[PDB]
Amino acid sequence: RGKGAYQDRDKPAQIRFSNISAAKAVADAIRTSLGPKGMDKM
Amino acid sequence: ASLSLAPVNIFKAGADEERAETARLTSFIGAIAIGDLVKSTLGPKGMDKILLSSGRDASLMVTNDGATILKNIGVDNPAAKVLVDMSRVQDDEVGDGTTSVTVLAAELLREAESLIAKKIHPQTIIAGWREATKAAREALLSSAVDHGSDEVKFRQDLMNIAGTTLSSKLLTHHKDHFTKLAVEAVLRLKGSGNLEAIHIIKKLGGSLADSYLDEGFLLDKKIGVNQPKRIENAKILIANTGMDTDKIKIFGSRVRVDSTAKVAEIEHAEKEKMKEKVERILKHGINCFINRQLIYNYPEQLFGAAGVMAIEHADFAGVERLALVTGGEIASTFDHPELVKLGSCKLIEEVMIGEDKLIHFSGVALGEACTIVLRGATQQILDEAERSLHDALCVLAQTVKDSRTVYGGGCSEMLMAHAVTQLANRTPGKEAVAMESYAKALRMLPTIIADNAGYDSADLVAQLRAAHSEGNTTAGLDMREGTIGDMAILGITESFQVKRQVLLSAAEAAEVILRVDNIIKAAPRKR
Amino acid sequence: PVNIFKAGADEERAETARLTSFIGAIAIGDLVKSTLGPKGMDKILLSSGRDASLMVTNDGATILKNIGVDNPAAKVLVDMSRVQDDEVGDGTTSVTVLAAELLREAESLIAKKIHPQTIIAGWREATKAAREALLSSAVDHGSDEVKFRQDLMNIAGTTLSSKLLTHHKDHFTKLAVEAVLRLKGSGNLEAIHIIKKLGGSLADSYLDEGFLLDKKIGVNQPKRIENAKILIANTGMDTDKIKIFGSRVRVDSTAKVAEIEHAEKEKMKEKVERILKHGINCFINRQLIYNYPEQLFGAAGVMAIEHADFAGVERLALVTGGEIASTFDHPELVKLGSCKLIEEVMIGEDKLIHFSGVALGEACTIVLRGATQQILDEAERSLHDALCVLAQTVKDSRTVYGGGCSEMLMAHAVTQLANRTPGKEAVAMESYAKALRMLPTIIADNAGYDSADLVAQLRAAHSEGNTTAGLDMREGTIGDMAILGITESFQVKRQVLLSAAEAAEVILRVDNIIKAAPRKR
Amino acid sequence: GRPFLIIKDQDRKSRLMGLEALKSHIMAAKAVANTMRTSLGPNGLDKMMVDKDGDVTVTNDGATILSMMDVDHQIAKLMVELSKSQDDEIGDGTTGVVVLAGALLEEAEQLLDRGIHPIRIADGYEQAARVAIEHLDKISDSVLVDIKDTEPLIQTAKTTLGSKVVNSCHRQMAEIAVNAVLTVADMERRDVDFELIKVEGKVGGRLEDTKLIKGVIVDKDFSHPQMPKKVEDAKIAILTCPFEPPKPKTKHKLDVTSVEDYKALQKYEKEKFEEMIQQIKETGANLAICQWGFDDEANHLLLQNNLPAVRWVGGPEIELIAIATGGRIVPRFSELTAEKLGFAGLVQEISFGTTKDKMLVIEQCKNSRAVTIFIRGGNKMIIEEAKRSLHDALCVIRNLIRDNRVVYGGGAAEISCALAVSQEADKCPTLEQYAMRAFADALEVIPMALSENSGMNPIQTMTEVRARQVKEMNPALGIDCLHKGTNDMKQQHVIETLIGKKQQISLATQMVRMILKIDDIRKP
Amino acid sequence: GPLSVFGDRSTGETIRSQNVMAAASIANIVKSSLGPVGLDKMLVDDIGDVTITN
Repeated sequence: RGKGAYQDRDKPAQIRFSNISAAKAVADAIRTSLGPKGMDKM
Repeated sequence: ASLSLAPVNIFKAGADEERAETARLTSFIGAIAIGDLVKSTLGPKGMDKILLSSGRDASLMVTNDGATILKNIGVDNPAAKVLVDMSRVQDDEVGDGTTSVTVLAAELLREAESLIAKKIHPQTIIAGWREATKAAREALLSSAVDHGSDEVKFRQDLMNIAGTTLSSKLLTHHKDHFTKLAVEAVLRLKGSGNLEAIHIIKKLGGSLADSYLDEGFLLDKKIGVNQPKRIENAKILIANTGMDTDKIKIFGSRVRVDSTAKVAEIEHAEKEKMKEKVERILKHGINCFINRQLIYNYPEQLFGAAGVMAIEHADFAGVERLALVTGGEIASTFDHPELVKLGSCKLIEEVMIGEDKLIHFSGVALGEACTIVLRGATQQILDEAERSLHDALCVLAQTVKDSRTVYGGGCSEMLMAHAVTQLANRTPGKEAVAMESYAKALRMLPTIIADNAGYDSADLVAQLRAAHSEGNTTAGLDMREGTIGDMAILGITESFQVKRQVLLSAAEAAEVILRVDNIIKAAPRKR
Repeated sequence: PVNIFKAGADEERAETARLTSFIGAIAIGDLVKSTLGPKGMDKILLSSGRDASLMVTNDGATILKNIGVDNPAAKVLVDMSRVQDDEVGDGTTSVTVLAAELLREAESLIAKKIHPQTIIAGWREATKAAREALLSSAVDHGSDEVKFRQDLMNIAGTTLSSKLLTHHKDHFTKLAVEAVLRLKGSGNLEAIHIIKKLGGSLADSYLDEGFLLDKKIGVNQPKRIENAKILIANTGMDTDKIKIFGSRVRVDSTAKVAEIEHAEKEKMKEKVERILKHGINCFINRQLIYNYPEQLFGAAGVMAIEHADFAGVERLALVTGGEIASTFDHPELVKLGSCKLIEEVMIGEDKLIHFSGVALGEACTIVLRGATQQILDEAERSLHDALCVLAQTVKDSRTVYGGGCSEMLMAHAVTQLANRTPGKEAVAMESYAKALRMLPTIIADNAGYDSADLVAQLRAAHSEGNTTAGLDMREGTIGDMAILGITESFQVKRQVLLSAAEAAEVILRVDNIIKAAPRKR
Repeated sequence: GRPFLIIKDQDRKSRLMGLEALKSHIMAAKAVANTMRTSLGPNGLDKMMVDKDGDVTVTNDGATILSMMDVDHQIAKLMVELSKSQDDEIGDGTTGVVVLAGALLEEAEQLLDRGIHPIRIADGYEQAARVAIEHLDKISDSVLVDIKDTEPLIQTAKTTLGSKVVNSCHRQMAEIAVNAVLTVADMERRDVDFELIKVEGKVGGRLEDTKLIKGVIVDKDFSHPQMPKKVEDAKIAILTCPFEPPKPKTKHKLDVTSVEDYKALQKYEKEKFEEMIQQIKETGANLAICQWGFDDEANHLLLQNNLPAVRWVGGPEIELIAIATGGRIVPRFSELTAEKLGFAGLVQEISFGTTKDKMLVIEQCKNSRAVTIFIRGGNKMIIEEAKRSLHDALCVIRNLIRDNRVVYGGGAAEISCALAVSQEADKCPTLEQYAMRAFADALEVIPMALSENSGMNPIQTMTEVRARQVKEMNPALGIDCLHKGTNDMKQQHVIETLIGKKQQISLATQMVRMILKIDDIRKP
Repeated sequence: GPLSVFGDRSTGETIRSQNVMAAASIANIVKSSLGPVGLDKMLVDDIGDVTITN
């Protein structure tokens, strides 16, 4: 393809991965909240 | 993907890391700090600084060359340590251009950070600089010229290079008084290294003009009473023997007697054993003596009974120098009074040097090792004088080793820039901009030289690019004034080997430091 | 050689001061350079002492609004962005990044020991020439309705590229256009109403054919009215205190007090009948009202609306054809507001009163049924910016070319000037021109294209004289926006360049930063 | 019942158990694997780091990087241990195996959130490693290496130096390494001990100076610096005792009851000295190789005897001199004879010019057994980098002592093994296809990170290369390692070890199977 | 972690077991005040008020 933009910027990758990882964390935390047999939280 | 901090603490106290452009920023900030710390001193009109310690008598030493500067300072970023180490390596190799290689590396990294800010694959830059440096090496060797076919021209080139070195440091202020003198010293080398064979003596006071190289040899010790006070045409034998206690090689021996008369007998026996040893040595019939170890009181009295000159304990370097200059031997066995060669000299006598005493050794057999007398207004002057002259001696020895030289500073640089530019014309694709950035990086050096001089830079660089583009490969910046002139007549000859080595080392260090991707500091070793 | 400052008072009178200013400026520039072009990505302003208040924004105005600094130059640029956003809208990003590039040029120039006044004069002349050239290229329209409408569509569509709402550009840009049509050539900005109602989609939003009100109604008011004769009032109606004071009730029996109460009830009824003499089917009260007036109005049976808003009543007086009254002796000297139907509407989970078939439609009401409060806030910011741009382009009909077209035009003009200029200034101006070249470059960087190739092609095209050449952001090619439809406001770019010029002028002429000793905190 | 102290000091007592412990494991391990990404195999960068005492050391020899870290979590220390194991086994893929492990545990954490016991994942990984190694052994090609042909080995080392800065010269090192291995190898035993090679380096010079010396280097100068400096072909002797008179290793008290005893001892001292001189001069050996130093009398006597010698020479260097010279060890002059002497090719003194070091080399005309490698470069960082790189190269050659020790690498092996794993896994019942497919994905992780490190557009690169190597089957179609097109690896010829990749696969599979099991945790 | 910082969390039958913990606890105290026949328990306030209850 030839040389070009090396994408020397990857901090936005760290922020995006951090946010999405936190999102899976918070979503996983309450995965026991719904269902006709679901459990609840106090 | 790049993420090593969000999940959990994978580090103990004081342990961190930085993956993204932050690491590059840190390294480049350190590198530019190094460069400005050093680029403010490069060039024949380069500048000077002062290194001051933190407490503890505040060690003071003046220096122009940046080697000791990077040694003393506490560099923090790993790239900074890498730079100070490349500086120490270039310093040990030859010297007088360590500053140059440091500045060149820093400036290369400046264009490197710029181009990576233009989002470029580092491997491409590395390959481009490798090919460009190979081509530049070939061109510069093609420009290398051999000499030494005669004496007058070669000697003139030696004074030229000596004075050129003296420009980079402070010695320029009296460089003439140094130059020819220095030449003579390198003449006495006659095909051997170990500058330690060259001796340098400093005493506060006098003047730089008062400094001179001895027309003979010098020694700094003291002599006994029963020894004479003035001698000539001495015959010299060197020794490294134990004559203080006559310690017998067997340990465990002990006297088991009862009457103290036997003790007097055995002590007289020991004294006569020492007397017979002195007879064994004196059987060689030497006129002067040196022993590497201590001359004890009984040996000294026996020598005084003989009444000849004997020199007490000294070092290894002194005895080696004396063996060189007089052609004696360091003897530790004396059953062969005629199977040894005696050192030769013509006059040995003290000279009251101001507030000091030094013995004058004229008419020595071999004029190989030499003693240099230094005097100055401050001891810092003496320290930097010795440093700079050691650098000059290293360069002189290196150019005696190989007589391949090139034209003066920048001009060889600028023609290499011209050749690399011509390749840039031949260079297609993306590597072309990297290697032309390499080229202007090289071209930056004479600009900094002009800035250190105190003259306009852009006009000189553009005009001299025009001059070197027309084939006038001998013109260049004038050393006397901010003008342009041929250094062949001006007399600026540049040692090809030293700066080809400088270019190679700078290229290697730059590519190594550019190959980085990640800085991870470990713990600070909690106290 | 002697200390002269107070504890905490600092003065840097060397290049370290400009160094600090420049690094702060660069820290400003890179933070916002990701919010430009059609490829921008939004940012977060996270708080910890503000009780965890966050706002997401793309136009860097709010970004510079919510961040302070000790380096005074960065605050200077923050105020510059304030000014820029005070003028029209988006371009704060543009002017700030441009200032960053020009100060980087200044860095490179100071790297050659040059007295800055030469730079100052050269940039003065370059700016004069560039403004003259751009004015000579000022393309104008409005002589035709279709041409002017399409120019507005092009400007709006190009502007929505810089923000999020592009996803439904055809459902947004065009809509915004009609809003400024409703201004009827009036210079007012404060007629458009901004409404945020979380829930629903940005495509579920719409522009109603009327007006809406969000205030409680009286105790007994009809729910729907037709052909409403509308009046707007601002008086007491709260047992209508006499406004006279230093007067006291001082009697010896309470029968007189009873008669006074009966008399005040009668006087309030008299005020009500005074109002009713004019004859209306809908009443408006900017403020509250009391139970007895409410009973009187219910006896009348009309619509009384209570506790309205000053700006809103001004807007509605502009809209429905009436004006606010406070005295009612003249059933003959007042113009009455008019509407077709006034009904009830339930939007989100909030209750609104709907004006349908209003006699006029000057003011505007934009309901946003978005999906989050933060997206709603940034949507309202973006529409505010877009309507400001629309109003400005309606004001002055002259337009210009974006995609770097006008930018490389001035770049090449300055190039030729520097070529015909001797001295350092030329290359400085050339570098200045190079500085301008960085602006479209960063745009391509937002796209991540073959940067140098594109820049070379644009410079070649502008040297050839193709004065409509631009960058295709749909694919990464070079084309003509006259085909594509990428047009912007002449006023916008003109003031962007002029403000950037004067900001550079003031910033470069600094020599010593002195931070006073902090008071305390 | 009121809570009561059952466990000693439950106050400072921290317990984790269950799926959350696995979450902590996976997150830490993914962070580490992504930390160690950008040095993959034939092409990459180098990570620089400083340790506690302030030493700069940079390389892609990943084991060193992981070793010199003051890490906190246990799994990372386990990773460091695995890296050290793989380095001491082969010396390449020091980051490849850890990135593979990270990929495997990525797959494990994905499938974990699907609600399956870790035993299933470990079993799937084990079966997939079985299949992968089996096919990797089916695909490797035997290399017929003899004592006169070296070009395949030269290209092997040349490719191995990829991503390792020593690829500057990239040619001479392969030749000198092959020559050293041939000289020192024990062919019948197939054994090469690296204690026979004095891997040395000195700063300065250039990487062009990287040379192999068919002999020994010694770092001690003349006992008599005035003595003549260089000798051609010579005969040496190795004496393990000084020149001092023989005193026993038992405490001895030699009485002296008479003056004539004093005369007898002062005569016997010298008599022993010159007796030793006559003994050593009779045997005719030019050189003496001692260990403990001696007295100046011997120095001056040898000056009058013109017989060179050295002193204080250390143990291992003494042994290496003896090995190279072909002689035997002479404890004392009783064993001294003309037979056991060692013949010298030529011996010379250098000082590296500007330096004040002194260093003697021994180059042998006759057959030698212990060779020496010298390095010239930019700094101690350069010296250590060259040392570790060439040492890993020697490990590679020692592995390569046998045939079929090479398969096409550069990532192509990863595509091939991933394809084989997918093909085998597809024809299986359920509950296993998921784990096996996960292993397959972990397999093509390596080419993805490879293309990333090269800076190539990754996903299209892997797609096109996979299509090319699927439609026509060959072990040589890997992605561009020299980045110049010609992805057919029968042209670039990435020539790297078989057992290296096999051991990396085995280590990663066993290690992930191990880590999958730690489900309940306890810290203070 | 789960992004529930500045606090504490628990789960499993353990906490369900701990749900027994307090409850069964409060049983034992009152375990001598049952129906027809029981024994009274003594309470002393911080002020020291003397109080009895059954």
